[PDB]
Amino acid sequence: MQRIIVNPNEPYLSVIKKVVKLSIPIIVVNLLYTVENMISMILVSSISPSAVAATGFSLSLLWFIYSLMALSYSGTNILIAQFVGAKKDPSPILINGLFLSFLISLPLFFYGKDFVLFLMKVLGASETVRSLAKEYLTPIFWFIPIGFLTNTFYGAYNGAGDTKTPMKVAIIMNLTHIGTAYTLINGKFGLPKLGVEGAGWGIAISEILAFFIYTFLLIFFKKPFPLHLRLEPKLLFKMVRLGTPTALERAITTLSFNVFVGFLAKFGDKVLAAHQIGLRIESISFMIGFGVMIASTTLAGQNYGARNYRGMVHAVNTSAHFTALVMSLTGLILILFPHYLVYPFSRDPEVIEWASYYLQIVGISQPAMAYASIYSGALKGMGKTHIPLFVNISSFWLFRIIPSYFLLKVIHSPLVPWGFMTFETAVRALFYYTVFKKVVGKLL
Amino acid sequence: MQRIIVNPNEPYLSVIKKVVKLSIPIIVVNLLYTVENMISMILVSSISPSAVAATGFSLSLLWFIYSLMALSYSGTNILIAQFVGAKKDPSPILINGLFLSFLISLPLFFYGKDFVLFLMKVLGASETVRSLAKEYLTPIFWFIPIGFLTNTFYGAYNGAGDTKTPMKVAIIMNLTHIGTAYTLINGKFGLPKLGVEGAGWGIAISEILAFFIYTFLLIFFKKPFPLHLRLEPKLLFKMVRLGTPTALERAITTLSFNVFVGFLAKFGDKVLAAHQIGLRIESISFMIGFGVMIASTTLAGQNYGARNYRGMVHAVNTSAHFTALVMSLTGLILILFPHYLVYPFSRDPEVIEWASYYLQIVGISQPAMAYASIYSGALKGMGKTHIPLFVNISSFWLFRIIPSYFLLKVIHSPLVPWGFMTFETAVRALFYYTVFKKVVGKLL
Ligand SMILES: CCCCCCCC/C=C/CCCCCCCC(=O)OC[C@H](O)CO
Ligand SMILES: CCCCCCCC/C=C/CCCCCCCC(=O)OC[C@H](O)CO
Ligand SMILES: CCCCCCCC/C=C/CCCCCCCC(=O)OC[C@H](O)CO
Ligand SMILES: CCCCCCCC/C=C/CCCCCCCC(=O)OC[C@H](O)CO
Ligand SMILES: CCCCCCCC/C=C/CCCCCCCC(=O)OC[C@H](O)CO
Ligand SMILES: CCCCCCCC/C=C/CCCCCCCC(=O)OC[C@H](O)CO
Ligand SMILES: CCCCCCCC/C=C\CCCCCCCC(=O)OC[C@H](O)CO
Repeated sequence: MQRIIVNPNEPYLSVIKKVVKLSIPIIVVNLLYTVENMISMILVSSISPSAVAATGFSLSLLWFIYSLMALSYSGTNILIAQFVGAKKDPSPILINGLFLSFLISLPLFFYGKDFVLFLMKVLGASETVRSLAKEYLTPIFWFIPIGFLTNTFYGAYNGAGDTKTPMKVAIIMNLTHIGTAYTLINGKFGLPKLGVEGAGWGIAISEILAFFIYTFLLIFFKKPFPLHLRLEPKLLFKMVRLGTPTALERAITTLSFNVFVGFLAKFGDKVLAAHQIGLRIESISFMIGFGVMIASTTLAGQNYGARNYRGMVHAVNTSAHFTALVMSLTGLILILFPHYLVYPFSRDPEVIEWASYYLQIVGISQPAMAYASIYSGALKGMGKTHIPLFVNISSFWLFRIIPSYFLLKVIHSPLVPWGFMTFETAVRALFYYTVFKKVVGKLL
Repeated sequence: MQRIIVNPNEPYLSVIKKVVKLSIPIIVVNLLYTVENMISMILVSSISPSAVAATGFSLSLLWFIYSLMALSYSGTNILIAQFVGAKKDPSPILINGLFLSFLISLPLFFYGKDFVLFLMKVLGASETVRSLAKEYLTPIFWFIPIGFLTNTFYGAYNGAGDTKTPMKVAIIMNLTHIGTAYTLINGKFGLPKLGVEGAGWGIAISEILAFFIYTFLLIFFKKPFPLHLRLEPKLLFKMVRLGTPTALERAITTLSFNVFVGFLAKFGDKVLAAHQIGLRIESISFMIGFGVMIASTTLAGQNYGARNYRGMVHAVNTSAHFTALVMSLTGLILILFPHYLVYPFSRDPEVIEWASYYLQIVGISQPAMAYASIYSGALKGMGKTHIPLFVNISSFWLFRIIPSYFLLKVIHSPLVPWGFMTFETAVRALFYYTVFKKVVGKLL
């Protein structure tokens, strides 16, 4: 596999061309997932509001336990990028990462469903909503090892620098997901109506199809890399070392976010609904920085593996400036046109005003988020996965949650947590920039 | 601080003398914790069975969230042993480890109680039991940062090789704990009866006293090391890197153990009660291997930091064989006298029969546990904290839980999970030994 080297004095537009080629397929992958989940929500709402509640609770808890996938994703992803940059054969990384992903899926396969329903009992779901959720989750947990394996293929491609092939798989996966769920929920074309169980099968069947395509490309075209059947315990242990802080950051971020949202829950259903609407609107801004973050791990990792440290820094700094310009635009749009963006979601005047204030406050923070996304990705590509764990969790609690806790005792307004959200985002970018300079300085 | 160097050709009895001098105070600390927890349970039983239920649920969930303490414990503990061995000034490690322990406590201080009660509203409690638990947990969470700080003092001593000073603090702490709870529960002297809240204050006040003693020794006698007020972000990040896998191993082990105990819950209350009785009996044998594990981290870390790799290996191998001899004896007691050990716990004939069968099955496994305990502690002292995470969790699921899941479909007997428990303990010892040889082999 050929590397994506960035030369220390490469012109700006030639670096961006490489960044955009990597980043656009990941942004597409992410936006297909957003569109699919929106369509899947409408399909389930054709059943009953208890069905919507069951899948709503299910998806949030599934998102939590999916933190585990970051372990096998990150270890495989980082090491393949570094090996490609060092001109080493990455085939051992691919096979051990897939086996590791399969292994860590097994506790979720054997007892993840009970754990989810257990953690659903807690949130105050009726036993009817939990009984529907158990039907929805049954096919999902039957094939959760397939989900782990396809997520690790995704990481192998991305680290290898071929983000287009997972985008191709994602297009087919997402049509299969929507077509299956639509067919099995409504019982279309002389097929039995399965209810929420049909929405679950849509996830399982699309994952099985993704896995078959990945495996077909592996056996017959040698994937990103040829298949070699040999486990290497030293690589398994290195992948665990790399991926464990990433899995932990995702799990702890979700818990921290639950705490923070509770601050808005105390303002009533309308402030809470506006926060959610503002979040899903803000996440089209999110996916851009998230895709270039993926791309930053590939670029940083490959150039780090090549010991091309000056070119690695050049790639990261150029990427960061470019993504901060793009998100200056998306942020400007959030500040200027919030009533247009909110309009498709609700018509409650009072909800429109809160969500619009949310979008405006956070739109200021979009360029900072771009900086945090890219420096985080660059540190992961260097193998420093414990650094985004420390930066993200310490920033979240010290500059967002705890200041909100104390000032909300004096100022009873949702603008308080929302204002600290944008303050913390700016602080966290400065934090990442500071640590990145010191890390790169020792490297140079 | 002087190092506990082990020379490569040191006579066996001179190595054991060093091991026993380190290990005995830790074993005392652990057994004082066992005696206190028993006395505290009897004090609460003077209130009501719902009070016992509230503290039982509380203590089990507290043990889970205490997984976090391992992050700051392990980072401070390991780096101090290595710095002492390398004859470097460990004062920076002590101060940043305390600050880090304070920091990671803060999310529990602000929302841990709700999380616990959230996580209790599930195990099948009740709003009466949960309302008592909330009274018990209120003083505990008010001073949870003090608990984190005292646990990190404990680790600094242990790594420095002075295990006697925390044993002294533990004696005073445990008397304070029992005297306070007894006073406040029974309303002794001129104090009002506070109910289960009085047991919570017993924890808080004794932790406060332990912290004051530690802090007094720091300021006036220079603790294990003098106080230097300067945070070092580079040390904080290394401590996070070291401690994160240990915290995650503890959290995941607890969850895995919950899955495994559920296999025995399906056999009824009497098979379940016998398993618990067998566990608390096995745990006086546990504390021996656990204390020598702490000592192994100190000995391995200091000799690793001294680059005295042959002496490090010699210390670990001598420690392992000696501890396996000691636990061969404790295991022989479990196999030979189970009805005597069970007698003080229950008089139900079927419970005595199951618990006795548990002790016999388990007694075989005691020398294997000693080997796993010591190799694990040695790998932690070398900074390889991700290895016990990988070895423990993979062994637990692949050789205990999953084989039990399948054979329980054919053989409906508690001997099945209990027999795989001893089988898995033996495999995990061989696993650790294999990994330890390859790690030290490269070192030599
Ligand atoms: C992973 C740590 C973050 C934890 C939470 C971050 C909150 C904001 C998330 C933005 C990502 C895109 C939003 C998608 C959120 C998916 C989780 C979820 O709520 O479940 C699906 C939901 O029901 C259907 O919108
Ligand atoms: C594999 C499909 C079955 C899973 C069901 C949908 C999963 C949502 C998308 C996950 C990867 C895409 C996110 C971009 C890759 C980031 C690294 C990763 O894959 O981790 C997953 C994430 O942390 C989890 O919370
Ligand atoms: C589980 C919760 C996660 C832990 C939350 C507690 C947070 C405490 C703060 C830590 C600061 C660490 C960030 C500082 C990073 C410094 C990295 C660095 O400077 O390294 C440069 C080096 O020269 C190149 O190799
Ligand atoms: C001194 C009071 C400290 C605050 C209250 C603690 C109570 C639990 C006892 C810990 C003794 C330490 C024995 C183990 C030595 C390692 C320290 C540790 O990490 O404890 C975390 C453990 O894994 C949890 O799940
Ligand atoms: C959630 C985590 C659960 C994981 C579930 C599957 C894990 C399977 C892997 C086992 C590898 C253990 C083998 C360790 C290999 C030895 C490491 C080594 O050789 O180290 C040499 C050198 O000293 C550098 O540290
Ligand atoms: C198979 C080879 C080793 C695999 C490596 C493991 C990967 C790490 C898994 C971590 C989460 C464990 C999830 C276990 C399922 C939920 C745990 C649980 O206990 O849920 C029940 C609840 O406690 C009722 O009280
Ligand atoms: C503050 C200083 C910054 C350093 C911070 C490092 C400590 C982070 C480590 C673990 C936090 C785990 C999160 C614990 C918070 C409780 C989570 C919770 O209560 O969530 C409720 C539940 O989600 C409702 O549905």
